[PDB]
Amino acid sequence: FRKPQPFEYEGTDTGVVLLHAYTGSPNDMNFMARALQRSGYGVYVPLFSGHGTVEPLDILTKGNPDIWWAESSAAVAHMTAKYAKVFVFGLSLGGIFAMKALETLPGITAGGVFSSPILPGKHHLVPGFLKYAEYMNRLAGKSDESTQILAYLPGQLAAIDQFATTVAADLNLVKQPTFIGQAGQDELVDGRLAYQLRDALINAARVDFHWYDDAKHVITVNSAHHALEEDVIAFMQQE
Repeated sequence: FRKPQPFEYEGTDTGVVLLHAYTGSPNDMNFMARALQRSGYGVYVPLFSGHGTVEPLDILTKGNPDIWWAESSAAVAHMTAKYAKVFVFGLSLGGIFAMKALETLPGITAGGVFSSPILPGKHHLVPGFLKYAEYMNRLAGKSDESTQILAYLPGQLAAIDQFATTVAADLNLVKQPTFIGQAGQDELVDGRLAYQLRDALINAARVDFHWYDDAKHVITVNSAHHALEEDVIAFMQQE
């Protein structure tokens, strides 16, 4: 099994921070990052604590939203020191942190979310996590771990939501152009709620909203990802 590392591509004028999903990793962003590289952008994809090991508990015991928010904000600072212009995008978990960056951190031109409505809702992250843990354990030949996972998972999902609601409450503070991409057959979060993310952004310079009709959640990797790439790059060019 291979631990995904953080990775960076050098650019010239404009740089992009890509923040990955819960139970995900920098691999979430492999196509996207490279799409951006082919169009001359710099790209940085950090790894969130707890993520990217063979052991799913590490996410629950070594990571939390406050740590991941520090790491997101360090990743933005890395890039804003370097590039004239910096965009920040995030998938699911990473999207929350991307929107909080736009709300609270200096020096960002624009940014947005892939499949991350922010507003907490009806989600399927409990089955998703366990299924993930189940695959990872099968892979490593480690005995099921569902019981110890269920001692933490509710807790950490709660902390995520709590973090999210603060971000939702501060959506009024966003003045930047904001990209929203949402999967149209999202099996993990409630895509509906992306329309409400749209409507809450009452002070944003624009909101560029896209809906990817037949795609499941991880639209950075699945069949939507070519369209998503086109749309994100057209978004950035427009600004």
